[PDB]
Amino acid sequence: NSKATDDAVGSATTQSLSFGELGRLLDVTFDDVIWSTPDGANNTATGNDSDTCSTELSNAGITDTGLGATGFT
Amino acid sequence: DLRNGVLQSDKSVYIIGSDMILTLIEPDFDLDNDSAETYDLDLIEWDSDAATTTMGNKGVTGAAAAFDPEPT
Repeated sequence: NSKATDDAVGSATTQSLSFGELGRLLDVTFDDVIWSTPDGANNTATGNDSDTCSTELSNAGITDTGLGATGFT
Repeated sequence: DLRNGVLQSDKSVYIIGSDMILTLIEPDFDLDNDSAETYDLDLIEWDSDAATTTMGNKGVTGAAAAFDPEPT
């Protein structure tokens, strides 16, 4: 959660360069947005109701919260 | 020698969200023949009723992601 290459195929080791991020090789997106699990420090938004998006998914029985959680290699 | 640049596109009218091919003819920039040279995208200006921006990392906030350049 402390690196720009999160929930993407690549390396945790990374650098910021002109062409983009050096540790990124492949990623998957829905509606042109990174498919990532709601984890870290910035996942406290509850939306319309008082339930955060992370527990909101869990109540629906979903374990495929993002690309990193499907075990994709 | 130095020459003046020619800037052009594949077609005049575009549907919103479609991909446009943008072409720049600057002979000033072929410094090495053996390699393909790369130049920053901030050189181009986008000015319209919506906003005025450089279409690169130096544009208005979220403009870079709004164009999704391929390549960068």
